[PDB]
Amino acid sequence: SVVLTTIMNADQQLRYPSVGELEQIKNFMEDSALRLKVAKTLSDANDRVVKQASAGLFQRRPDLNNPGGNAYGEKRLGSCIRDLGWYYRLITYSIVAGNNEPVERIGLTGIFEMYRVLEVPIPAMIESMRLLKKEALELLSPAEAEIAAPYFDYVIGAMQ
Amino acid sequence: SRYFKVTACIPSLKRVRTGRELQNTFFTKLVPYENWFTEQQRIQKAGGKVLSVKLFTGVQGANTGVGA
Amino acid sequence: PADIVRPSSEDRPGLTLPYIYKLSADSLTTFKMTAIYGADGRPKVNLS
Amino acid sequence: SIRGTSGSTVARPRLFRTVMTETINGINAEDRYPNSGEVSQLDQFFGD
Amino acid sequence: SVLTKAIVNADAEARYLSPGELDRIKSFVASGERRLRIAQTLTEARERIVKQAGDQLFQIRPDVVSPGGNAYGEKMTALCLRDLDYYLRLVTYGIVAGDVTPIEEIGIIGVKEMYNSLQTPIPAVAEGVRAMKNVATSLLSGDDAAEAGFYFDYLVGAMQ
Amino acid sequence: SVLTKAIVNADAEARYLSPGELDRIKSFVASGERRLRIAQTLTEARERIVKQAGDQLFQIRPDVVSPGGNAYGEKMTALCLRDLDYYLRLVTYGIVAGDVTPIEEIGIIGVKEMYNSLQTPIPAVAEGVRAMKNVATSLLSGDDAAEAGFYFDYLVGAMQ
Amino acid sequence: MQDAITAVINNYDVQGKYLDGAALDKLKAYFTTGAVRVRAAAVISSNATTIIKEAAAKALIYSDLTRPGGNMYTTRRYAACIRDMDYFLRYATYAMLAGDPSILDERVLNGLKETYNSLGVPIAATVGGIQAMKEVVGGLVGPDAAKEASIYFDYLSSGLS
Amino acid sequence: MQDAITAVINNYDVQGKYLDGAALDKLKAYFTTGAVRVRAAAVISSNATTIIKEAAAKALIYSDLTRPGGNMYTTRRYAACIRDMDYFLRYATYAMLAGDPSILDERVLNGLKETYNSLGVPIAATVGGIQAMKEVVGGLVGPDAAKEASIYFDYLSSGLS
Amino acid sequence: MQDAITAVINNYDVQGKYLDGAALDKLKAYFTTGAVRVRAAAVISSNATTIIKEAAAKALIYSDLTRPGGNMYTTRRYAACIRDMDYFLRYATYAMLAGDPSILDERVLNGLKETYNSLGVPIAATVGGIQAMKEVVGGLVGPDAAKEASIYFDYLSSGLS
Amino acid sequence: MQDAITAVINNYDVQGKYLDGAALDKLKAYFTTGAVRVRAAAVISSNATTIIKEAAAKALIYSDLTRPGGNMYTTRRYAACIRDMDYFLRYATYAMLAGDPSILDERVLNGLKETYNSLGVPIAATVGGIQAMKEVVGGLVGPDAAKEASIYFDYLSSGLS
Amino acid sequence: MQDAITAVINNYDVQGKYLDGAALDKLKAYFTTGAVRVRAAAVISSNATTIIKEAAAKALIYSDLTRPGGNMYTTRRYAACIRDMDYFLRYATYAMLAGDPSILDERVLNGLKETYNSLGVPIAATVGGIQAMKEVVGGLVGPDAAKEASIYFDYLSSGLS
Amino acid sequence: MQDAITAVINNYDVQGKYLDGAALDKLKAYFTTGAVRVRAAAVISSNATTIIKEAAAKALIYSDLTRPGGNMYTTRRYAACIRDMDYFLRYATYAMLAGDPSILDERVLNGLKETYNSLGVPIAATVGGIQAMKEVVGGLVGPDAAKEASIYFDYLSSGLS
Ligand SMILES: *[C@H](C)[C@H]1/C(=C/c2[nH]c(/C=C3N=C(/C=C4\NC(=O)C(CC)=C4C)C(C)=C\3CCC(=O)O)c(CCC(=O)O)c2C)NC(=O)[C@@H]1C
Ligand SMILES: *[C@H](C)[C@H]1/C(=C/c2[nH]c(/C=C3N=C(/C=C4\NC(=O)C(CC)=C4C)C(C)=C\3CCC(=O)O)c(CCC(=O)O)c2C)NC(=O)[C@@H]1C
Ligand SMILES: *[C@H](C)[C@H]1/C(=C/c2[nH]c(/C=C3N=C(/C=C4\NC(=O)C(CC)=C4C)C(C)=C\3CCC(=O)O)c(CCC(=O)O)c2C)NC(=O)[C@@H]1C
Ligand SMILES: *[C@H](C)[C@H]1/C(=C/c2[nH]c(/C=C3N=C(/C=C4\NC(=O)C(CC)=C4C)C(C)=C\3CCC(=O)O)c(CCC(=O)O)c2C)NC(=O)[C@@H]1C
Ligand SMILES: *[C@H](C)[C@H]1/C(=C/c2[nH]c(/C=C3N=C(/C=C4\NC(=O)C(CC)=C4C)C(C)=C\3CCC(=O)O)c(CCC(=O)O)c2C)NC(=O)[C@@H]1C
Ligand SMILES: *[C@H](C)[C@H]1/C(=C/c2[nH]c(/C=C3N=C(/C=C4\NC(=O)C(CC)=C4C)C(C)=C\3CCC(=O)O)c(CCC(=O)O)c2C)NC(=O)[C@@H]1C
Ligand SMILES: *[C@H](C)[C@H]1/C(=C/c2[nH]c(/C=C3N=C(/C=C4\NC(=O)C(CC)=C4C)C(C)=C\3CCC(=O)O)c(CCC(=O)O)c2C)NC(=O)[C@@H]1C
Ligand SMILES: *[C@H](C)[C@H]1/C(=C/c2[nH]c(/C=C3N=C(/C=C4\NC(=O)C(CC)=C4C)C(C)=C\3CCC(=O)O)c(CCC(=O)O)c2C)NC(=O)[C@@H]1C
Ligand SMILES: *[C@H](C)[C@H]1/C(=C/c2[nH]c(/C=C3N=C(/C=C4\NC(=O)C(CC)=C4C)C(C)=C\3CCC(=O)O)c(CCC(=O)O)c2C)NC(=O)[C@@H]1C
Ligand SMILES: CCC1=C(C)/C(=C/C2=NC(=C\c3[nH]c(/C=C4\NC(=O)[C@H](C)[C@H]4CC)c(C)c3CCC(=O)O)/C(CCC(=O)O)=C2C)NC1=O
Repeated sequence: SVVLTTIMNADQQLRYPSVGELEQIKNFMEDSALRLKVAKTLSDANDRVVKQASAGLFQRRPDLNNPGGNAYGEKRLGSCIRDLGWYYRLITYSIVAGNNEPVERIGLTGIFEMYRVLEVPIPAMIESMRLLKKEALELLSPAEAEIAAPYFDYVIGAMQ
Repeated sequence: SRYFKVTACIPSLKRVRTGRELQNTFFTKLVPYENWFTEQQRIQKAGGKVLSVKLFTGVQGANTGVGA
Repeated sequence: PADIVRPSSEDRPGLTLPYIYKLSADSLTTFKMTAIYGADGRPKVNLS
Repeated sequence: SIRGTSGSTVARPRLFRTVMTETINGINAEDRYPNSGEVSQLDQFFGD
Repeated sequence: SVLTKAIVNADAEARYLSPGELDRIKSFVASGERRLRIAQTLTEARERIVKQAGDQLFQIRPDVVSPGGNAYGEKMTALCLRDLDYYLRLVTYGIVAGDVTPIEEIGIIGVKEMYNSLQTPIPAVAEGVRAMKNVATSLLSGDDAAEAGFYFDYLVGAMQ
Repeated sequence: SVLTKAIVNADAEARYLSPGELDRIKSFVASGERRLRIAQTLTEARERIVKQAGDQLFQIRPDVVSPGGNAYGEKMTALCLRDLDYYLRLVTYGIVAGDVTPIEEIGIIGVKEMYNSLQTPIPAVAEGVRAMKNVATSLLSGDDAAEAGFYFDYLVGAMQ
Repeated sequence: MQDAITAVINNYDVQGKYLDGAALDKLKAYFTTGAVRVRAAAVISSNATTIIKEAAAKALIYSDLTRPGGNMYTTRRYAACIRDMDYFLRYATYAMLAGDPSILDERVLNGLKETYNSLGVPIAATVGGIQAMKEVVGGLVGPDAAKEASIYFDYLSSGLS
Repeated sequence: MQDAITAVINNYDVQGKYLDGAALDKLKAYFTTGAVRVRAAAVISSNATTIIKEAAAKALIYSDLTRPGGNMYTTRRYAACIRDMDYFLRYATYAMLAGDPSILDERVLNGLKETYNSLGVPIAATVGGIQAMKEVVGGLVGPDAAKEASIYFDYLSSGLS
Repeated sequence: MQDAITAVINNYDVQGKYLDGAALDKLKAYFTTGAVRVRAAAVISSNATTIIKEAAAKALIYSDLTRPGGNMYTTRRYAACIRDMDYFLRYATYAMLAGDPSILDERVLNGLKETYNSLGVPIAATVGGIQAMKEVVGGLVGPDAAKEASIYFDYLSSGLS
Repeated sequence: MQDAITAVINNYDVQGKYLDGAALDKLKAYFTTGAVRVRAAAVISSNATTIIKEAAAKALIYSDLTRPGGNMYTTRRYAACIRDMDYFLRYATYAMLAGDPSILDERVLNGLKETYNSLGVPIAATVGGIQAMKEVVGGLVGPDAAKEASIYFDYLSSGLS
Repeated sequence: MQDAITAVINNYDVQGKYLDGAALDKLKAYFTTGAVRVRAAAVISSNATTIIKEAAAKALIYSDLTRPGGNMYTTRRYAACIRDMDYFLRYATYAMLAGDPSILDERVLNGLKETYNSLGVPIAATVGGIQAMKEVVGGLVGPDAAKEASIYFDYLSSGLS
Repeated sequence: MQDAITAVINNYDVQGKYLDGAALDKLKAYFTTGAVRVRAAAVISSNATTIIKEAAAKALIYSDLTRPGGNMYTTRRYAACIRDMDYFLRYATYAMLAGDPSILDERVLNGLKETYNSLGVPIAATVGGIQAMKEVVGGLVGPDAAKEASIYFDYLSSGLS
């Protein structure tokens, strides 16, 4: 969260929060009333956005559901869709949070190391998160799209 | 002049270091009084916990003999 | 296996190194001491 | 642009290891001369 | 400034600007017009604020303007008023910057050593800054008064 | 010994055993039979080599068998012969061990403090070791005597 | 460590549930009051030294603790105790801002009780100083954040005792 | 490192003057150009990797730099590129978020010529690579925000050469 | 630590005895199996990642450990568990080549049970993963060194449990 | 650093060539002389202190260097001179083992002449000592490796002088 | 400056000693190789421009040094680099004739490195050119003076590096 | 020194490119403002002495500078100070004409700080005089070239201070 990030710097430098830091801590809460329904709409699509994203990514990269593919089979497809649901949940947790904290601390710091022994294509995950970012804004208005696009940009900016 | 004898564990949760990280995740070492505060703060900042602290070296009276 | 990220502070930039670049180096001889066991002790000890 | 310089150097980056450089660098890191068991390594390496 | 504190913070981790940082930068650029207007309003009334604050300070702490006082004499009083004007200028710089970064480097680090060398009462200087805060808040609307006063309390706390 | 140093170096390097590093292991397991034969050929004459090194040492250093020396007296002369037998046992240990590590850890670290507290000539002990080397080289074959002299001269350099 | 938002996030992530009505209610309950937390934190930061002064004056100093023989004898021990006082106040302010005592449980209480026992520090005197700080802070901040600061002050005092 | 806001304050502080009309005009201009910068920063992000790949194909690859002898002949020399780059992005995305050269002179472009001279690394090639990314980012970002990104990229290339 | 040769040499050094018939037979018994240990170590080194993948798939994956509330949940903990798996495999290879679990006691098992208890790691799950690695290694190495490999994995499992 | 094999392989890589007959014949020449260098290095390592022994006794001591006003006067300077002389012997051993002077140039020769000029060390005396150990090493190693050892000592002496 | 004979004469004059057997042996060692140095110096003096041309062709030209952005680009910088190359060749000839690098220390290397750092010249490329002249001169002179010529080029390269 | 046109030509030549649309737009950007710069330069040249007189009257004279103990005391120092003012004005005019502060960096500010510190000249007073001259020049030239004139005076002041 924003408060967690600010208190981290303050405790690291051994000092109280700053005069420009409380201005940001207060501005993080005043838009919380608007942002609460923003993730709520994305929250109430959770088993639909990823379901329609499966056909959007597996049709694009057809080698993920082929004999030489990592997601070959019904139960192997299920794991990929469950991963998409996990990342959607984490990105919603971050959009109801502020800074990168919920995604980066839980399911972002070491995805390369997880896949190091797991064999799941990072360049395919890039297009998966791109698709998720593209299929989740349309439920929102452009006013909410401005408050949604950067929050989705971080996944495909970090894994890269 | 006195060294606290303590034991503690400190997990690194942001880098996943990949070589000989077992001697750096649980230790007992004599630490001086003048450096004990800054050393003990590091464990709490990293996220580990101190298991025990023992004064060892000196007496709790202090006064003369504190300097070193 | 990722890029070795060297984290920096607020005064200087943080850096990144390709893993293969340091994989073709002289491979970093290091010295480590194994002696926390118990100090007062119990384990295998010996002088190592 | 550029108001100060620390100068350049002649750097020799490493491209690959190939056992001989690794053994010599491991010996140099301790600064001790080749070991008795280290001696036979060069022997069978030159024999190969 | 907030831009300095945000960009360099996302440079110590070797990443682009976080989606959590593609915010309050935005709030700062939104409130930039208000900050500039407040700074201009304070700058226009710099002489009145300094004069009245020095008046209040010399009534509250008459010992400094006594024979055994650090600021005894017409030119010693002129130097005290010049220091008050300096701190008003630093406060305007902080207001425009949106952070106390510039005023910290310009007139806070080492101020204890400087004033101890000159043998000046730091609590007296703090009370002078408080008087300047009161006079400045008397000339502004409530929101802008709070916005400038918060930096004023930063100066008061730092000189301590 | 050889295995210990190889594994220690590899673990300090934070990698598996190098293909070159295993080569010393293969060479050791190849030459183990020959080194065991040489070890038994040395052990079959422990008292005879100590004897002949005794004549060589006493004839080369009447200092040690002088009234001011430490060998004056049959008791301390017997003690010196026991020390020579100790060092022959140490060198045969090193010969079987392939690395000088047992020799280093038994009899050269603190040997200076040893013989200084005992008030004994380090050069005299080195001369005795060299005479032992000469007798052993006469007792073995030249090719294996090269490695045996390598161990003996490492000991001679260590006690110096 | 955690605040209200992070506590809700990981407390839901442990069983993998999306943010529901109760979760959004908890988040709204946090966001509706944190501005008073911001004002209280600013006031506390501006008046930190005075708070430690009055807490020491009404709870520690003028006593046998500061007399020869107490723990607060010698300027070294005096400075150490006042530094501890400052640390307690700052971590209490952090806990009040965060709306969660995990910060106190990690960076405050961890390795402090047995350390005070080994050093001979008076736990009762430390608790009294903590309550003096809480009284002064409640006097300064006002009704808006008085209970918010007092709950975490009581958390620290109960953790010490 | 300095932005426009800090640069104006630093320039007006050494001569000890309050912020006058000219300073308020410069700050006003930056504040008015404060949204396209933020949008183009996010656009440069996400599409960063494809930008680097396209720039590499356009300038670096398909030349002597890939044949035997070049400074990108093998991989790990190729890998030092994409790296080397990702800087010149990253930085100058910082520049067109806190717009001033400053950062580009203090962190990236300072002794880089000395390091390249000591390591080989054709400076003309690495400047052509910079201009390729300038073209690709001008294409991706938009009509109006193509400029000032072109400004910072041109500053980087000119300073390096 | 000590190998077979170092252990026998130290055991004879403590008594101050020249190498005798029994020590010679022990040395010959170690020497006769020298080559097979080298071949097994080469095979495990060449196939190391595949052993970890198969052991993970057969022991820890597709369970509650990977789900929320599990120790191996989150990419940090998953990478930590697989890195520990690699640690166990590499040090088992070390012990098998050295012919002694002294290094296993010195550099692996020392404080490992207590640190896993402090961190909350499933010791039974780690034992199951170690046994999966033992099965995979015994399958790949063949009859020649299967039980030599498996004895040290059993040593690690018994030290953990 | 580099040796014969690494120098040859990089020299053909920089061109982009397969290792042809001339390169294989140079590796022929290096490999056929291998065991002689190994035994020479073993002899040097075993007799290192005595080589310095006779070298100092024949070139440095019993002169104006050790008397007051000399450079090697006082125990500190004597120990430093012998440590330097050992440094030269060990690095000559490394160069002889590698079959290349790159290590000597990289880690000994650079900064050496400038440091000795800074501290007032007699370079002529140092060259004399190096020639002393060259003669002693030629006496010890014998016909097999005498020239191969002496070439690197001559290289060091020529680089210093 | 000083040659071998003047160096020996100064080393004996500083001690105030008449010439002895060692000094006579050193002078005789220089005398026995006098003619080969003269022949080699005549060869380089006759073929001066061809050596520079081949060295530039082998190490410098047809690269990024002679292209835009290179340090050798433009006629002025090309002339400067060739004149520096000629200086190095001539002083190498002087040093080879005199049998002592003291002239190279006094008149070339002193401050050359810091001048090149100020001017931005690539020291690595300069070292490459110096070595290229080294092999060209070694090919021209023949086995008789190849090593004697090569030692001073190596001295210049090590001094620059 | 370099101007707008030569700067564009050089920064295209060092990268070896031809004149593209960006450089062309830069050059017409300079060309469009040619008349304003020359008119302002003519006005400044015609009013050179009056500007210095008014700036000195506003910032330097009638103070402690011209009294004994001031640096501007004595006819020699007064003449030198007004000569320095003429220096700054003329070089600012050249920089305004050329549209580039490179002439200011090369021929005004290089070593000026250390020279003034050696001579004891008041740098703050010099910067105040430069700003007074800037104010007078901005008054004379008018809004047309006031900003372009002011940027180079500000560059001089920032370099000095
Ligand atoms: C994997 C099969 C299981 C598992 C493991 C797990 N381990 C950690 C953290 C650590 N593991 C180590 C290990 C070692 N230190 C040593 O010195 C050696 C031998 C040389 C070993 C094997 C240590 C010290 C740590 C702590 C420091 C660190 O994190 O690097 C974690 C992370 C715990 C946390 O989040 O703090 C995990 C998850 N988890 C499973 O589910 C498996 C049963
Ligand atoms: C007198 C010349 C100056 C002065 C002093 C002053 N002191 C106090 C209060 C205290 N002074 C101490 C002192 C010490 N504690 C130690 O351990 C030592 C070392 C032996 C010393 C010197 C302490 C502990 C106190 C606190 C009260 C207590 O003792 O319990 C005051 C009172 C301040 C107040 O706010 O009440 C004063 C005034 N004042 C002057 O003007 C002189 C310069
Ligand atoms: C003050 C109200 C009371 C008091 C205190 C006292 N403390 C010490 C010494 C230490 N106190 C700490 C404290 C902390 N470590 C932490 O991590 C935290 C929270 C982040 C705290 C509060 C530590 C580590 C030390 C020892 C190291 C050091 O002081 O640098 C002393 C000194 C004891 C001595 O003389 O040996 C004292 C006196 N004393 C009182 O009278 C009060 C009741
Ligand atoms: C790529 C388009 C070109 C190229 C480059 C190349 N670079 C290196 C090595 C390094 N490059 C850097 C660069 C930086 N460090 C910094 O801090 C910054 C600014 C923040 C920069 C730009 C450094 C320091 C190195 C050395 C250490 C490292 O690798 O990180 C190489 C490798 C050279 C080698 O093999 O030793 C290469 C190849 N090569 C090309 O062909 C392009 C023209
Ligand atoms: C889907 C777009 C891609 C894909 C995925 C895929 N994943 C798995 C298996 C697992 N994925 C995870 C992931 C996580 N654990 C975490 O803690 C987090 C952070 C929140 C993540 C993302 C895990 C743990 C597994 C293992 C099973 C388990 O969860 O227990 C598979 C199956 C691999 C297999 O060997 O069976 C697949 C296929 N595959 C594609 O092709 C897409 C690019
Ligand atoms: C005499 C009581 C003991 C003894 C001595 C002995 N010394 C040498 C040779 C040298 N001694 C020195 C000493 C020093 N150099 C210094 O700078 C200092 C500090 C002031 C000292 C003490 C040196 C330099 C030499 C070498 C010769 C020289 O000076 O040029 C010898 C000769 C050894 C030999 O020839 O091999 C001896 C015998 N011998 C005894 O028995 C006494 C116990
Ligand atoms: C001995 C035969 C001659 C001699 C030498 C002498 N050297 C020093 C001091 C130093 N020598 C070194 C050398 C090295 N460091 C390295 O890393 C290497 C290559 C790997 C070398 C060759 C250094 C760095 C020093 C300075 C630091 C130190 O002393 O360790 C001294 C001491 C000078 C002094 O007193 O300050 C001496 C005397 N002197 C002679 O007369 C001989 C000809
Ligand atoms: C040529 C192989 C390399 C190269 C060289 C280069 N040098 C210069 C300029 C100068 N070189 C010198 C040299 C010397 N001064 C001395 O006293 C000696 C010892 C006899 C030498 C060798 C000097 C003084 C200059 C400066 C000349 C001046 O003032 O203009 C340049 C020109 C740099 C410029 O900016 O014009 C160049 C290019 N460049 C390469 O690429 C080669 C590796
Ligand atoms: C008087 C007989 C004539 C006259 C003089 C006049 N002078 C000024 C102003 C200044 N005169 C000086 C002089 C000096 N500075 C020095 O260091 C020395 C050497 C000792 C001298 C002589 C200076 C510095 C000034 C400037 C003002 C100042 O002193 O601060 C004026 C005023 C002009 C104006 O424009 O204000 C006048 C009138 N005028 C006559 O008609 C007489 C013939
Ligand atoms: C010695 C080890 C090694 C290799 C092999 C290597 C390869 C290598 N292949 C490249 C490109 C390329 N390589 C290929 C194609 C192929 N590549 C293959 O190994 C196949 C035979 C074939 C496809 C069937 C193509 C098409 C490109 C152009 C880049 C692109 O694909 O967009 C590049 C990028 C620069 C360039 O375009 O030349 C490198 C560095 N570098 C190394 O260090």
